[PDB]
Parts: sequence; C-alpha cells; structure tokens
Amino acid sequence: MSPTEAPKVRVTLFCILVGIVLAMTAVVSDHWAVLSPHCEAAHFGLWRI
Amino acid sequence: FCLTLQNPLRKACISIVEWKPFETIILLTIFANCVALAVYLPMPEDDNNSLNLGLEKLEYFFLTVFSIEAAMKIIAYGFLFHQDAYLRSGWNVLDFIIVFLGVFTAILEQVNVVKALRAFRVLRPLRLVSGVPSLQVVLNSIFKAMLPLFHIALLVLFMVIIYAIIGLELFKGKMHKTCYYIGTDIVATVENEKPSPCARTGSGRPCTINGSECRGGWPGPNHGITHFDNFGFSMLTVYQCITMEGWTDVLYWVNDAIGNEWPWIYFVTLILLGSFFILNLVLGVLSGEFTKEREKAKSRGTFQKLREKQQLEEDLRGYMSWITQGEVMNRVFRWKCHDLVKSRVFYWLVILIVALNTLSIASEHHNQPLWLTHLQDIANRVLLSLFTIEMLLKMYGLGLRQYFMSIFNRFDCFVVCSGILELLLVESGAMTPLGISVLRCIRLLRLFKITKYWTSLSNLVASLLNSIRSIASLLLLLFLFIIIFALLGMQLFGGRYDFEDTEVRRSNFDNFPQALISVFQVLTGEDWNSVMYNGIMAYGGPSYPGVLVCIYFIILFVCGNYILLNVFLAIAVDNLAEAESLTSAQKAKAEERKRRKMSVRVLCHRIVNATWFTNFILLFILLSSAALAAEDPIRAESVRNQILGYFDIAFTSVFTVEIVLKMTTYGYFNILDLLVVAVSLISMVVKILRVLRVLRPLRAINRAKGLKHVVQCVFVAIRTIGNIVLVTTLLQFMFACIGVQLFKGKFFSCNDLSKMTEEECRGYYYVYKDGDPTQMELRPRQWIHNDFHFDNVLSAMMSLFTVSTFEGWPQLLYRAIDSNEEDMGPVYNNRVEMAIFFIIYIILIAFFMMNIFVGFVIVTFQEQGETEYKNCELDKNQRQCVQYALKARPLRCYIPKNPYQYQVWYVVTSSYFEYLMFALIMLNTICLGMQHYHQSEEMNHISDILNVAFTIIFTLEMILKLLAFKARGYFGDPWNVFDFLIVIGSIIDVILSEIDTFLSAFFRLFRVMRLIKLLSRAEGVRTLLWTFIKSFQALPYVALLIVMLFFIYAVIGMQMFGKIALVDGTQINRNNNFQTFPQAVLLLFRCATGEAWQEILLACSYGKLCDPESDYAPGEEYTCGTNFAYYYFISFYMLCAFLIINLFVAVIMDNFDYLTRDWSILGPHHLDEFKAIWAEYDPEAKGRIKHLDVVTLLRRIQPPLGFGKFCPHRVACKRLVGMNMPLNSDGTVTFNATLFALVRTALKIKTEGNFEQANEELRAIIKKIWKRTSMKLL
Amino acid sequence: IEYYYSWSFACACAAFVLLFLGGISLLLFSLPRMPQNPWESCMDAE
Ligand SMILES: COc1ccc([C@@H]2Sc3ccccc3N(CCN(C)C)C(=O)[C@@H]2OC(C)=O)cc1
Ligand SMILES: [Ca+2]
Ligand SMILES: [Ca+2]
Repeated sequence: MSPTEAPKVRVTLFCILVGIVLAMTAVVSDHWAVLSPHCEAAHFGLWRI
Repeated sequence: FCLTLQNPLRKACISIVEWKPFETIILLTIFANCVALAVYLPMPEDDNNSLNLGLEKLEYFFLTVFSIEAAMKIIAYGFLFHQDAYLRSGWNVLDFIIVFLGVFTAILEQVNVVKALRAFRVLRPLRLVSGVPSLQVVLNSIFKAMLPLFHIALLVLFMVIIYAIIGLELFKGKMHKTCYYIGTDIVATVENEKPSPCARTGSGRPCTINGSECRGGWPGPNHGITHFDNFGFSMLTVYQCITMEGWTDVLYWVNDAIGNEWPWIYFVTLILLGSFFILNLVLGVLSGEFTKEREKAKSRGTFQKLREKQQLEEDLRGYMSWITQGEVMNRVFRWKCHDLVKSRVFYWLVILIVALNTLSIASEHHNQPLWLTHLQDIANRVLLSLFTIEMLLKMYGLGLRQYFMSIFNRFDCFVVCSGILELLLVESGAMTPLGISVLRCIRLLRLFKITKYWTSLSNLVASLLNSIRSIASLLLLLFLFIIIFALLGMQLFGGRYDFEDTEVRRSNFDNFPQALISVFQVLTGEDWNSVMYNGIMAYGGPSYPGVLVCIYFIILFVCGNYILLNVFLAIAVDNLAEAESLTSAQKAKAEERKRRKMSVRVLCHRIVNATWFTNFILLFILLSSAALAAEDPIRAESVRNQILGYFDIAFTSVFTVEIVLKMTTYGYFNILDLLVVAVSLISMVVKILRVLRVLRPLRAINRAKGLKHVVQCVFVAIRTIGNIVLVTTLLQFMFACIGVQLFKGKFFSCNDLSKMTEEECRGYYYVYKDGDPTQMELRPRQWIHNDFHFDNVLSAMMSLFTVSTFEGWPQLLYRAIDSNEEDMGPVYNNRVEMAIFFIIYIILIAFFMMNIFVGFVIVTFQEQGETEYKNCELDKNQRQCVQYALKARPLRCYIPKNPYQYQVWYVVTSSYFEYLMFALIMLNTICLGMQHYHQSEEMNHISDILNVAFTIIFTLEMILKLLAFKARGYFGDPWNVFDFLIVIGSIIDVILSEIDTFLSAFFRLFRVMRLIKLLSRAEGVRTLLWTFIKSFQALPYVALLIVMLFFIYAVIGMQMFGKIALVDGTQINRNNNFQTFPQAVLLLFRCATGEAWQEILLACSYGKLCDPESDYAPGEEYTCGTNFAYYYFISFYMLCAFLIINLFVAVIMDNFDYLTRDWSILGPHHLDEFKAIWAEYDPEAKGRIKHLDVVTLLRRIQPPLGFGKFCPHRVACKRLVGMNMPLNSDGTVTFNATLFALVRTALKIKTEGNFEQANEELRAIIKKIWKRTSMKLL
Repeated sequence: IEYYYSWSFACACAAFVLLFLGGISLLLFSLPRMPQNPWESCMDAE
C-alpha cells in the first residue's frame, strides 16, 4: 500500500510511461545526423538512413 | 631491583653505582650525541671535509659508552634470568637494539677497509625519551588515542583502493602524448606552463605551439610520477589528491587527455568523499575521545586541583591587599592620585595615549615622507614621557608593594625602562648599526599593552598558564619527532639533489637548519608533492628501487599530522573546558552575591494562504535564479542572452502581481522582496545595477520555515565567536608590524639575478632554455616588485593572511631568507635565521590560535547540548536506552518451508559460505589490480576470461539466494538489491564487450563496484558510515547555505571576472575560468580547498587582457579585471571556512552519543543482539513467542546483559520468575516488554511498588502518549 | 559536412535523461529510509 499508493510513486511511474515512447520515437525516427556538403544532405537513424 | 636468582654483590656492587646522577650523566651524554649528528654535513658522491672526519671517530667514542653501560645493567642484575629481567621492560629493548646494531656498523665498515646502515644511527634521540619517564606518559597519551581511529583508517583504505581500480580502468595509458617541436625530442611549452598531455583529433587540447606536433613518445606528466597506468602509480596519485595538494593538476591533465566533460565527476566525488568526509570522521572520533577522558578526570579527583588552587590563589592575592593597603596609610597629594586612578577619568584617558602609540607605529612604510619620519621621533619622545609619568605616579602614589604584586605592572616598568634604554643608547653616537633597528623592533612591545583592555579571555589566558608544564610536554615531543625526520632525510637526500638542471630546488635536505625547515613544510602540507618528486628523481626515477623513497613522505605526512591533532585539538579541548566551567562557576558565585544585596480583503488571504500559491512562488524563484546561471558573460548580444533576457520581463510579471496583492492585507524581510523587483524593474551605471540583481535567491529564505532557522543560528554563532576573531586580528596586527621592521623595501628584485639594484636593471639580457648555453633568447630586464610583500601595515596583513592559510608561504620564506638590504635585490641564503618569523607565526596562528576557534565552537555547542536540563530519576543513557525499549519493532527474516528449499537455505546462510564469497571478492580485486599498461597479449586474454569466470560465480550466488528466500525475502535486504544491480551490469559488461570483437567504459565499472559488499560484514565500519550519513540527511539546510553561497559567488564572479581572456601560462586558462557557470563553480571549489587561490587573485585584477569575442573600445584590450578581486577572494575564504566548520560541528553534535559511547557498560549493540535472537523464534513478526523458548532464549545472551558464564541452574530459574515480567498465555509472551524487563534487571533496579511511579518517570520524561504502556507497565 | 539535430538527439538524449533519472527515483522510493534511530532497521516489519 504505502510504497504503491503514494503520490510520489504514481507521479514517478507515469513519468516512466511517458519516456517509454520517447525512445520508441527515436527507434523509428532517423533524424539526428544532418549532413551538409552542398545537394547531398543525409538523415541517419537506427534503422533508416 | 632485586635478584631471586642473584649473584653475590662483588659483581653486584655495580647496582649501587646506578644511583641519582648516573642516569643523568648518560642522559647528558646523549644530548652530546644528538649534536654530533646535527653537525654532520652530508656531501655528494663520497666527498668529505675535516669536521666529518673527526666526527666518525667520535661516533666510535659514543658507541663504547653505550655498550659499557648496557653491559653494566645486565650484570648489575646478574645471571641469564637477570638479563632476562632487564630486557623485560620494553624501554630497554630499544636501548639494546640501537647499541647492538651500533657496533655492527663499526665492524662492517671496518671490514671493507654500508651507508644505508649508517641510517640506524639516527634512531638515538629515542633512547633519550626512555631516560625521562615524564614523557613516557606523553607518548602513551598519543598511542592511547589510536585504537578508536582504527575503523576510520580501514575506511580510508577501501577508498584509496576503490578510486585506484576505478582510475586504472578509465585513465590507464592516456597521458603519453605531448606537443613536440617538429622533428625534435624537445617538448614545447609557454614560459610558465608545466608540460601537459594533449590529444590529436579528440576532445583534448590540440597542440597550439606553432611548428609543433603531438606525438606519443612521452613518459608522463611529472617526469612519469603522476599517471594512472599501473596499480602502484594509480595508488600513489590518488593518495596525493586526497591530501588536497595538487588535485587540480591531476584533474587538468586528464582534461587535456581524454576530454573535458566527463572526468570532473571522478575528482570531485573523490575529494569530498575521502577528504572533506574522512576529516569529518577524524574530528568526531578524536573529539569524542578527548571528552570521555575529561569525564574520567572529573571522576578521579582532578576537578578540585584547578578549582581549589585557583581559589587558593585569588584568596591569597586578596588577603595580601588587606595588609598592604594598610602598610601605607602621606599628604592630600598622595591621596588625590588614588581617587584619580580608580576613577574612569584615568582608564578612559590612558587608552588615549595607547591609541597614539599604535597610530605612530602603523604609519611606518617604505619610502615614507621626511616629515612623518621626523614626527615619529617627536611622538616617541612624548609617549615615553607619558608612560613614565603614569609609572612614577603609580610607583609612589599607590605604593611599590601593590605595584609588584600585579601581573601586568611588571610589564610596564620594563617598557618604561626599555623605552628609556633607547633614548640613552641612540643618543650616544653608539648607534650599533643593527641595534638601531632592533630597538625599533623593541618599541613594538608597547602595542602589547592594549591586551589588558580585553578582560574577556582572562579566564583562558589564566587557564593557559596553569598548563605550561603540560603544554610544553607536548610541544617538546612534537619537536623531537621532527629531529628524527630532519636527520633521516639528511641521510637519504643529503647531497643527492646533484641534478644538472639550472633550476632551483630550495626545499632540500643539505644542512640541519634546512632539513628542519623542509620537514616542517611537509607537516603544514604545503607543496609537499614537490619535495617528494625531487626525492624520487634524486634516486633513479619512477622505477622499482627509486620509488620506495615515496614512503618517507607518507609516514612523514600521515603520522606527523596525527601528532598535530593529539596536541592542538586536545589543548584546546582540555584547556577550553576549564576556561568555560570556571566562568560558569563565576556565574553561580556571582548571582548568589547579587541576591544578598537585594534581600476585497477576504478572498485574497485564502488565495495566498493556499499551499499551491506558496509553491508557485518557489518555482519562480528556482527559475529566476537559474536564468542568471545560464547567462552569457562575454556577449551582451547573444540570441541566448536575449531569449534569457526576456525572462527579466517575463518573470517580473508575476513578482509584480504578488507584491501589489501582498500589500492589501498588510501595510523586515518583506522590504527586500520589494527590493528585488525594484532592481529588476529599473534595469528594464547600467552595469553596477546588474550586480544587485543577484539577490533573487535571498527572497527564498523568507518562505521556508526551515531556512529562517539556520541563518538565525548562524548569527547567534557570530555574537559568540566574535571575541576570538577580534583578538586574532590584534595578534595578526602585531606580527604585521614586526614584518615592516624586518622586510621593508627588501622584496624588490631584478629580472636576472645578477643586477642588484634598480639603476643597473635596464636593457636586455639572455635566457637559456633547458640550460643549454647554445639556445638563448633576448628578454628585456625589468625591476619587478614582489606580489605579496611587507611594505606597510596593510600589505603586511595581506601577506600574513595567506601564510596563515598555508598557501604560498614557501615563496615568501625564500624571498625573506634571500633578502639583502634596503632597496636592493636578493642574496642566496642571506638571512637563514628569518625562518623563525614564519614558524613562530605559523605555530601561533595557524595551528593554535585557530585551534581555539574549533575548540571554542565544539565546547559551546555542547552548551546548546546543556541548556536543556532533564534531571529526572533516569540518567540520559537510561532514558535514551529506555526510549529504545518503548519504540521498537521486530524484524523479518523469512525462514522457509518445503525442505527441498530448506536444504539450500541452511547451506547458504552458514559462515563457511560467507567466507567463501568473501574470499572470491578478495580474489576478484587482485585480478583487477593486475591490469597495467604495455601489458602482453597473454594477460589480455586471461583478463577477459576471468571477467567471464567471476561473473558466472556471482551470478550463481544470486540464483541460489533467489531459491532460498523465494523472491519476496530476497528484495527485503538492501544489500541484495545492490547485489542484483551488480550482477546485471556485470553481464552487460560481458555481452557488449564480445559483440564488438564478434564483429563503453561505464559497464567496466560494475567489476569494481562489487567490492562495496565488504561493507555488508564490517559491523564496526558500516555503523560508522551509517551514523555520519544519517546526519548529513538530518541537516539538509546547513548544507544548503553552502549550496547557496557557491551560487551567489559564482554569478558575481561570472559578472566581473568573466571577460578575462584565456591566455595559457596564467591562472585563468582553459581549465580555470569564470566564463560559464560550471566553470565558475569548479573554480570556486579550487579556492575552497586552497590550491593557488592567492595566485588566482593576482590573475584577475584589472590589468588582465580581454578576449576578442567580447567588445571594447579598441586601445582598451588591457583594461578588464578589477581591484574588487581582493574583496571578492578574501571574503570568500572567510565565509566558506566559517560555513564549513559550522557544518562540521553540527554533524558531531548528533553523533555525540555514538562518539562517546563508552562501549563497556550497555549500548544498542547489545540490544541489537536481542532482536537477532528474537528473529530466531519469530521468523515473521506476529508478536509473541512461546514460554518454553524463553528458557532457551536467555542463555543466548552475553553476560553484560543476559546470564553469566556459569551453569544457569541457579539464577535463571529465579531471574525468569523472581524478577517480574508480563504474564501472557502459556505459549505467548510479547516482544516489547520482554525487552523492557531484561534491561530493567541490568539497569534501573527498582523494588516492588514502583510499577506506577516507574510509569511516572516513563510518562514525564516521555513525549507523545504512545498508549502501549498497557503492554509496557507491569 | 557538419552534424546537427532538431528532433532525435534531443528526444533520445531526453529518453535517456528520462529513464535513467526516473528509475533511480523509483528505486529510492521503495527502499525504506535511513533508520535515524538505534532501533530501526531496513527491512523491519511493515
Ligand atoms: C576552507 O576549508 C577549510 C579547511 C580547513 C579548516 C580548518 S583550519 C585550516 C586552515 C588552513 C589550512 C588548513 C586548515 N585545516 C587543515 C588541518 N588539518 C588537516 C589537520 C583544518 O583542518 C581545519 O578544519 C578542521 C575541522 O580541522 C577550515 C576550512
Ligand atoms: Ca595547500
Ligand atoms: Ca597548497
């Protein structure tokens, strides 16, 4: 009860439940390398490039 | 002193001769031997002079005497069981080991007709202490306080090991690259840079020396002493960082290697943990050990000795006045000078001519005006008369018998005589070329007359002088400890600094005066690493025989700073206890004297009364501040500084709304919250108003109820402390004024040391790089004045403060010893006797006068622990102990069922398994210490195999410890929760390593953190860590002033000092700076440990050049920095030091029970073992046990609580019944009052009838009801 | 040739910054407390 009904453990657990998808954002997004030769820009990810 | 197996006296007569001076003719002989080692002059490469050739004969003479007499004590006794007896006393085991190994080196040195056996010769000043038995109780007062510090020293050793294997695995082999001139082996630097590691295309510092390249053939950063690339040099360089001399050189050499952002967390965590936190434990155990002994000196007889003889002295001095005031009373003229003196006309107008004497003295300066020179001989001739008037008035108008009786009038007749000594000597033509200024140093005694005006520490200055057969019995035994180490390093290092470099190593071991100075410097801690690096390069180098020299300076620094804590702390504790109790007894003596002579509004309150609103202000204070934190110093035009500049108007919407809303309901702290917005609105000189914007955190200590309480307890602790702080600043001021008579004008020096005066120090000259006489370069020479100097009273106090701290005092010692004459450059070892100024100043201030500040605080916060008085029937321990018995709660241990599962369970929790896993952890550490640099491949593979081989084993202790407890019980014990954490991350160490080779550093650290499971067994250490970590969490507010004080001082520092350019070679470089907020905080940390903070202070004072990414009107590059730096840095060193010993003392006074526990009588460590055996009968809690168990439960208890070592048929059949207990059912007896009943037999023996009055002392000494007294009364 | 990010780096170096920081907070909130007093023990009944 007292470890599992407290507001500090249920605020925390929902904040876990937010960023569980933020990685799942990154697992299918391919955006955090922006090449710029100048066109020949590339967009790298974890699967798609 | 008899035989029992004796031989007739003919040979036993010798025993008669041993009478009174026989001991002292050989105690006089050994002081001649100590001088015979102190004039031996060590010379390099087997060279000699005449006096060392007539001393080696003398050694032979000395040896024979010891031998003859150490033969005439075994046969002044007699036979083999009479030399058996003489030896029996351990003081005569050293007296034999010296003189037998003494003749051994007279033989073997005469056979080879060696020089490491000439260094047992230095052990003979200890044979001096066996002779005086007065000091054998003084060593045994230092050795007796070392068995409590055992569990601290073991904790330093599992942190010097942990940070070594962490620092091996991360930092191994990184620091081997330096900038080298193209195609040479010559290392490239700037003039004032020590050579550091660099990286090519990484995050380290790129080489930028012009025509320089970065290559890796470089051995290490201090010639190869301080690196991390095997276990001995990782452990030597971590130990250096703990003692806090030069940890910021190891930190900055890693930032030029691997990178800038990650390695700070290693050095900061380590420093705090092993330095600021071990030093908390050392000053708790030691502080409590010196308090438990004053209670056992209270409890023998010793209180009356300093009370009776005190009051037998003040009644003796008072009984002398009842005769000697009638020995005199002869005119009206002899009386009206008595009404004159005791009136306040005289005691408020002799203080007028003292202040004319200070101002006469504190106006000397170098190059002073000719009128103020001529004035000061007039004002000396006047103030010599006005002291002589009030002495002739005092020696006749109130008699010469009251005069001599006083302790302070004895000073005055001297000062009048020794003042008129000068006016008769200098008015002679007998000027005596040096004594014309020695007698100017003499008239400096006149400002010691103002010490009489205190009358607030004369219960301590009284209490000081009662102990000067004991003060000096310790300052001798410290002074003997130096003279062994002074002379041991004349052996090992005398000569031996015969390097062919053109640099100076002035802290060397050539003479005896110099060796002594060197030993002392390593005790003050300052720059001892340089004195150690020279001792390693004096031998081979970083090799196998050369580096065992490093354990001279470990025994020197550890065991010498151990004596300093057993003396200064003890003196300030024992001497402070008497100076306080006697003043608190002059309390009770005086108030018993004084009693003899007498005998719409309403919505708004709710709106700002709601909790959400209060918290809504706080996250706009926690955000208003953190926008000053992210602000850009260097650009007033940044897109960040604009978008953070909008928050100046975006946060002053809300803090404008509330202040209007606040002043409807109403109409000290409140005006500042108006004043914050006031600056924040007018700022929408422009620069000087940004500084007053810093007080946005200070309106957060009006909101918390806890933050008001700490700042008020601090302002209490200045009104107390501010008597000592003013006396020091008087004594600081005296030594400042001697220094203007000695060192005034003398710290000028040219640029090359050949030119002695200013007229010659013009034009250009050559410097030679690395001492090659072929590699030379012009420089202009210039007559430079020293930075910290003694030239008026103001700069002489500036210099003294730094020395008091211990920073940079050797560069003032050598600028003073080398000092020549009036306006003239230095001379090598000119005045080697002016090392006594800087040692008397340090012994006074930095080790003693300062020891009274901590001693005073420690004692007067046991008064906050003694203004609360609880004189009930129960003693505090009983009561505290009793509190235990009420508020307990039993444990859970989860003993299993299903005897398959049980068959594992007994095998696991047995001690032949606990030995098994606590051997494998001990073997797993040794495999990690095996790693090193340029290892072979056959170690590379058995490294990685055992990384897998151990990981499987600690996995298999964890699968078993799931089976026995079945999961619910495994995650109940929080070492197992940590053990689960280690097993997982150790597996990821294996899998992530192999999948790269099949086709990061952080998971290598789960191999080292498994060592922390040693803490799960050390009940003596895990209690000591728990008790001090319990109380950093219990004081989270005092540790938020220090958080707040670094926040304020960084933001002001980023403001004013933020535009200094990063030249490298100075103290504002790419490692030390105020250009961000993390850079600034780190810089502040360097100064709070005191690395080169006085050398930082000079580096940010107006003259410094600004970076070009700032803007400025050109022609003003050399304009940034300010002379506010002196106010900034001196104030920061005094506030942070105050706020840290604040937090140090507050943690001691929660553990004041543990630290003084007196382990014998009764404690919770006995009372833990109740609940341990109570776990054996209740697996899960469920209240009670059966009655038949209590028969067998009670023999399980140690006789300091339970039953004795006898067979329990006699007492336990009675004490279980004949002592009262709660009577539950046939198979029930409760937990808590069973525990209450068994301590009641041990302590608080009460007879029958007091079952309700013992609940009256358990309800008036008690707090909240806690109504379980129904199960706790009878 | 540069490196730049406006989506993934600041989400994954937020998801790291989330998950590492919340689980540690979740860890501290179910371990009991520092016992503060000589009778308490981690793992004590209820
Ligand atoms: C700013 O951080 C500090 C450090 C030290 C102190 C004081 S006085 C002092 C002054 C100058 C240099 C060292 C000290 N030392 C170093 C001596 N000890 C190793 C024996 C102390 O131990 C004192 O602290 C205590 C509780 O003992 C106060 C603030
Ligand atoms: Ca230092
Ligand atoms: Ca230093």
